[PDB]
Amino acid sequence: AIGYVWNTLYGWVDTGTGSLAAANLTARMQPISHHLAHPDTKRRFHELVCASGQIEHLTPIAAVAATDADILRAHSAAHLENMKRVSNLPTGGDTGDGIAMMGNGGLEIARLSAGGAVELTRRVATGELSAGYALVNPPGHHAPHNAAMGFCIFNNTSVAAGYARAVLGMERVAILDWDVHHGNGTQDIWWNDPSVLTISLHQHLCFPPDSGYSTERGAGNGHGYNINVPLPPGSGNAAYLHAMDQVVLPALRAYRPQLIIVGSGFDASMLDPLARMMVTADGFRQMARRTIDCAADICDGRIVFVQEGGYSPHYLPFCGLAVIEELTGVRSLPDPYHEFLAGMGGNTLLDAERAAIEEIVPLLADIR
Amino acid sequence: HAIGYVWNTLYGWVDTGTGSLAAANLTARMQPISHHLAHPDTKRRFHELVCASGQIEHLTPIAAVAATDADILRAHSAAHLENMKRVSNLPTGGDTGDGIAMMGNGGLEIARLSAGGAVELTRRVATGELSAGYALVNPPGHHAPHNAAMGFCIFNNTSVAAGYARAVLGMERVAILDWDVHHGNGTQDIWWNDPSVLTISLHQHLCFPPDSGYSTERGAGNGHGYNINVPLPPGSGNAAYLHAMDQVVLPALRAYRPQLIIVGSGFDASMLDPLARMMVTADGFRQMARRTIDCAADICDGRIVFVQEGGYSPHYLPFCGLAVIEELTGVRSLPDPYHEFLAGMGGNTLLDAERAAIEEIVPLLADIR
Amino acid sequence: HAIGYVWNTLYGWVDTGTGSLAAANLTARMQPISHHLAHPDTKRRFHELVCASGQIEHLTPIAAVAATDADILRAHSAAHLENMKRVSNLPTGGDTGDGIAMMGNGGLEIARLSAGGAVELTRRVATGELSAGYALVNPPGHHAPHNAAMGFCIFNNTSVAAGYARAVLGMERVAILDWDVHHGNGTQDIWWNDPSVLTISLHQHLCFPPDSGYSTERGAGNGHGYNINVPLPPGSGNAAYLHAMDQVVLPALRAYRPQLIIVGSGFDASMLDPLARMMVTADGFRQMARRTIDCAADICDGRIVFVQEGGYSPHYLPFCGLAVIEELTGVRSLPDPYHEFLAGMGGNTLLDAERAAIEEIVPLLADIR
Amino acid sequence: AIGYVWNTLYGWVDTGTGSLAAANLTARMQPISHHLAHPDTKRRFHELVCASGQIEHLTPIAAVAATDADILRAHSAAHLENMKRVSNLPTGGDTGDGIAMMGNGGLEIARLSAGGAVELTRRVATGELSAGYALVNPPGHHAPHNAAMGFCIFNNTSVAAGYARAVLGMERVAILDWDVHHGNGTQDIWWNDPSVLTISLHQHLCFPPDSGYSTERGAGNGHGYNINVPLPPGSGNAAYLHAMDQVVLPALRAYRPQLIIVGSGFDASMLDPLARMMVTADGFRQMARRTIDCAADICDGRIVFVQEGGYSPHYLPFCGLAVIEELTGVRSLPDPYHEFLAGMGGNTLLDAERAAIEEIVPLLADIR
Ligand SMILES: O=C(CCCCCCC(O)(O)C(F)(F)F)Nc1ccccc1
Ligand SMILES: O=C(CCCCCCC(O)(O)C(F)(F)F)Nc1ccccc1
Ligand SMILES: O=C(CCCCCCC(O)(O)C(F)(F)F)Nc1ccccc1
Ligand SMILES: O=C(CCCCCCC(O)(O)C(F)(F)F)Nc1ccccc1
Ligand SMILES: [K+]
Ligand SMILES: [K+]
Ligand SMILES: [K+]
Ligand SMILES: [K+]
Ligand SMILES: [K+]
Ligand SMILES: [K+]
Ligand SMILES: [K+]
Ligand SMILES: [K+]
Ligand SMILES: [Zn+2]
Ligand SMILES: [Zn+2]
Ligand SMILES: [Zn+2]
Ligand SMILES: [Zn+2]
Repeated sequence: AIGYVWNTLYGWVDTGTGSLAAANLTARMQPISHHLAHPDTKRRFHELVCASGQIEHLTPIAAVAATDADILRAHSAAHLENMKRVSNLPTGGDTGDGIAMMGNGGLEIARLSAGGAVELTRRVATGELSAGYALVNPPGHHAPHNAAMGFCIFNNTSVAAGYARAVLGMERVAILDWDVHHGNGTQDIWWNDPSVLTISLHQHLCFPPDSGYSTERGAGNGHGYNINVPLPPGSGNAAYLHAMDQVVLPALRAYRPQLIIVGSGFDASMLDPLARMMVTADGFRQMARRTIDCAADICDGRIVFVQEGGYSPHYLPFCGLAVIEELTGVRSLPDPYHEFLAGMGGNTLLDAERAAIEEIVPLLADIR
Repeated sequence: HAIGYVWNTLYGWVDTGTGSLAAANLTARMQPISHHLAHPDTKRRFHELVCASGQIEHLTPIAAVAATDADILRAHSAAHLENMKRVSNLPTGGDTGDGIAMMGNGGLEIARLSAGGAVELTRRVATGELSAGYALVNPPGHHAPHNAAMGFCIFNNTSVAAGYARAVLGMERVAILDWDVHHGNGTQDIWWNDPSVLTISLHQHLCFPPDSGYSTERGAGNGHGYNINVPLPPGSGNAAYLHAMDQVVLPALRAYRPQLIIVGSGFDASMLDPLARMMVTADGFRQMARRTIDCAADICDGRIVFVQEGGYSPHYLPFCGLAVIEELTGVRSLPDPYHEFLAGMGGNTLLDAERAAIEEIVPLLADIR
Repeated sequence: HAIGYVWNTLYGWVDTGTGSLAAANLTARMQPISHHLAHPDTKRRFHELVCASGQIEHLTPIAAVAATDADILRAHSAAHLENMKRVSNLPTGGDTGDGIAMMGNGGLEIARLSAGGAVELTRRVATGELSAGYALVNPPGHHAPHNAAMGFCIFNNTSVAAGYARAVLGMERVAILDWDVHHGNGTQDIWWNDPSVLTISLHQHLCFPPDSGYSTERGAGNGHGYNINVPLPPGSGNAAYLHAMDQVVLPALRAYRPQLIIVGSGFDASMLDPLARMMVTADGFRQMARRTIDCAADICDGRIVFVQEGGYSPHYLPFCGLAVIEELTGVRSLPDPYHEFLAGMGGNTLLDAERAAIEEIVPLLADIR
Repeated sequence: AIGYVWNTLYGWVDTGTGSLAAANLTARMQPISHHLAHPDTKRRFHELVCASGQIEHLTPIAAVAATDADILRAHSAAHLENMKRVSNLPTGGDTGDGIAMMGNGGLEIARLSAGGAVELTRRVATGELSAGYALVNPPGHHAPHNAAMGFCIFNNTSVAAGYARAVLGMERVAILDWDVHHGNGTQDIWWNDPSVLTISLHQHLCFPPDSGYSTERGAGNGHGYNINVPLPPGSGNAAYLHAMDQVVLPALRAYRPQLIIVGSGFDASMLDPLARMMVTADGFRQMARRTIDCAADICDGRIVFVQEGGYSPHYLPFCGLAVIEELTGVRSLPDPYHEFLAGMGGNTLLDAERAAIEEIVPLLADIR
């Protein structure tokens, strides 16, 4: 039984009238209808899940708002209180860093996003469901313990892992983040903690600018339980699948988590504006198949996918649908971009890609 | 014969936000939307049609020049100007006063260019360099009274232009004719006590503002008799508007003998506008413009300046505006492609209630000395 | 008490092209635009508000089932059905007949789901599984006559539903009440000779179609007297619409004693609609729905099915639709955030011309046997 | 004196309701407001030229519709007649290959696009202007002699080169195409002809799928007078500037054209969805500066830029503005994305990038 979370308000996140930062007349950044992170991209994924007929093979799960207690398992009280404050401003406002704003009442949506991840986690962990996909928005993985960053208000996968640890009593949880940007927030939250293995595959130095190096390995008892796999621009299906086979799956098998949470972004796709990677829907399909099969082998199938980034309203729906189909086992729609993208490359493992991945292999032995 | 035309790229860059009218609001469940009712694309589509139709070849482009503080202070209070500076300097922009309409960051630059476009065109018509013109400005003006912003308006563009004509050009009498479908309350307020600017507003009765635009609002002191409101009922169309022109507006202008006529030219009385219930077609606006231009020829050596006010149909407004431009250039080269569709809907018969609304104003003409 | 609700994702995927009303056309200088007047976002925003408001929790979701050829042929000719198959099979889609409205490629799938959503809801209300419901379908129906598509409509959804109630459920009398602001010419045509479906249309006089909807259009043969048009003047608001309900519509339904009432529920009579000139507010639609639901309770065991027709304000339509949903669920949990803004504009006084238009229809009630 | 062409109708090109191909319900490709190639991207470039104040330093040049005779210098009569036919269809239609459609009356815009390139070429070549930028749409470089392809109806730069050859009597013209996709159309048109040197820098096998190899060198008298520089995905400023210095500028100096036409796309930008390259506005600035200075040295400054592709409505305006500023010499606006993008990389010449460029150096000796 496969759970699926969508909430209407995920599609109502107010991203403003700028492109990335706000529109700014002095800088001559003209207003635009769709910010890069506009919610339509993820809503189109949801609408494809429905229109394709996948929804008939899924068990819809209503999001339940994350409580203050839920949020405080991942974040500081000061951060939570600041998000309450900003959300109460009549226009919304600056969430801290001056780039990403939050719209008025936006905390309601941020709680439903974290809460959708928690609710799905609860149902999968207790055995009500075998697995699922939480198509949440706003995203999570850049928000560290004490701040919002990178379009993220709360770290949804960390709120879910915190819940699995504290409420469900799991001793080991893994978060695998294949969003193309470094999961700095998740890395920060669990830095000193070996009970949550944090893995991030990402384009090297894409975002944030100063993080995601292979030398960032945790601290204290957590040393060895953070794994970064920075990959070069232009990496495609061959690099990603080699990273899965050489690093990710062996790390999960070594760690023996009781639950795998996937921070599932699709911004590594061939058509994404916010990175330079070459993954196709078939690549994401294979990544999901491998991870689901790994869960079947090591943690009784307990795997929860939670939406992170992705910025192609054209193509992201088909990348997401491929993952859904691997969960349901019903493979009923082709990728209509397949012919167009398959000739572009990414399907050969380049020497620089291989080398980037091999850098991480000696770190596997420190996962006890 | 030389017809001025003002468009500035930044008129198309006004940031109207992500709400419909007020801001988006999650608790109220007002979902964000790409195009606010007042989004600048409507007016930009008008500009683009002026160009694509070939009308631009018959126009003399006139660059907007930013309105100075001194220009603005002829229509507005120092406190209002300072408040607009303050709001424009806020990092996200903010509330211009009424709680509904926001102004984006640095937006004062565009407000100055909008008012300044009206001033520049007025200057160049009044000297005789140009015979007439159209200033396709944004943001609009006619709701902003002396001491505030209101109704999407930051500065009262036509009043800044009239103030310039009075103080800098020394004209003794100026008329502002406002056929935007909403009451020109701002213009009325600014010149309330002043007989040297005749203010006329045709509008849908109580459309916006809610408490405003009655025929009993006639000015005060020396200005008593030099404000004329013509409130019309919902559903009024070409017949009503042309009867109002013939019975009230043109006689008022002839009685007053302005040295310059400024037209607050909105197209929100159109048959397809969401923000009013009127039935005017492009041919109606054409006839309104022709009548007014011919009146200017008769009484003030042709000195007429059109200044864009409202209008909210991105589909149809361009053709209403193009009709007015064609009356200025005398080059009538494109049909209204909506003509057949709209002509059958009505508005072309003068209804008794429409006639009566207009006749209410006729006895006030005698007080225009 | 169980209230059915139909939404299908594909209702939001109807491809309305890149024109405003007709296609974009370069020679005519009709610039392309992102949102056609009839773009599906308007109705999708209604659905999203039903969900976000929490109304969805009080509704029983009912899946659309594609209308079969047999379902469609109860309302339409075989030639019409075959033509829609043909057009839907063209690689880009194409002209559905009138030259204005296009249908996108594969669009027949959505037309079948739209009609089928109405049928499914009708079936489940008529059995007593549900007490009532709202089918938020798209594309709309009421302009499509027996032999053609027209006015954005491919199949006449409410007539497909009525045909099902008559032929499959064996109901002897069905009523279709159409308060979309445009004349239900299609529905009128289909049931013209047939007294077993009472067809009532309230509409702005001659809004669309242009030659249609007069009070003299009363049916023919055995159907004479079982079509009722109530043309209303531009500018009519809540007072007119509620007077029409009380003087004409409700008495007609009580005289006829239908076994099921189907409401063609458009919201294009709203105060903010671009495609008509009426002044109805969400509170007006609320009162219209309440009256009709209470009438159904009195005369046909509550069997009432609402089926979405038109409406073109993405800003305001959601709140008009939500008011109707709240009358069905009895859960009144969200204000209309436009109430203050619109309440001052008028429409709340019954004008003499509005009263007279309605009184024209009262003598026709006696012919409903 | 710097010429600048914009025509309102360049912004009115009807790209439909699909993403790339048409919307298609059976494939579950949901309609969308903005096709990848929607004209707003280029219109935003024009509006920035105006709002930045660059327009005050430019001489606006009205487009003049390309005549049949103009078009026939680059294309077959059958192609021209087919475009007339498709343009006359009530909805427009299929321009030949089934992917890119042309809207009704669209031939008018295609003539104004080619004609804008011709008119600017005429004024620069005759000495009325020193240089200029024709911000045209639809684009040109994929249209070969006998067909439309890749959003291109007519090959604008080839129509302009044909005019320079036949009407102005220039013996040698060069077309340098730095659009990220291979200029297959331009390559095809001048394949057998040494009097037009055709150079294309591009992402290897991005589009079209089967072309742009270094082995495509022309034929007959034209052998040696087509130069392809395929570059790997992820190439940025360092690779592009190395290609300019090692291949492009030496090729131009060897050839001694009497006019340089630049097919100026910005789809190699860091934020483009339709390629995987890493060029920033400063990169395009340096490319333009180098090419303009080369023209000053070898052909009395006669250089004409003609817009090709580019698909970031956010960033393309700033890339285009950088080129305009190099033409006017007035450098009055910062790139507001500079900090955000500068940390992402592309500024180091990688071994695979260097090698790709060095593959072309031995071909320079065959340019006589
Ligand atoms: O703002 C940014 C880039 C933001 C990119 C966010 C990606 C978010 C995400 O997809 O991973 C996800 F979280 F949505 F998943 N950088 C700056 C800003 C200022 C100065 C330097 C760099
Ligand atoms: O906000 C509005 C409606 C605003 C309509 C502005 C029309 C502007 C204009 O076209 O005339 C022009 F100025 F642009 F020209 N009403 C309220 C708000 C609160 C309470 C009651 C009514
Ligand atoms: O095309 C139109 C107007 C179309 C308006 C359709 C309204 C559709 C609807 O809301 O009722 C509903 F069906 F969607 F519900 N008129 C012409 C065209 C040619 C000649 C004269 C008039
Ligand atoms: O349609 C495409 C990709 C089109 C990309 C066009 C780029 C155009 C351009 O920017 O260079 C410029 F010309 F605009 F400049 N490929 C297919 C389609 C079907 C099957 C395989 C591949
Ligand atoms: K850890
Ligand atoms: K990651
Ligand atoms: K006055
Ligand atoms: K007015
Ligand atoms: K009947
Ligand atoms: K009706
Ligand atoms: K050649
Ligand atoms: K190229
Ligand atoms: Zn990301
Ligand atoms: Zn107005
Ligand atoms: Zn309607
Ligand atoms: Zn390109």
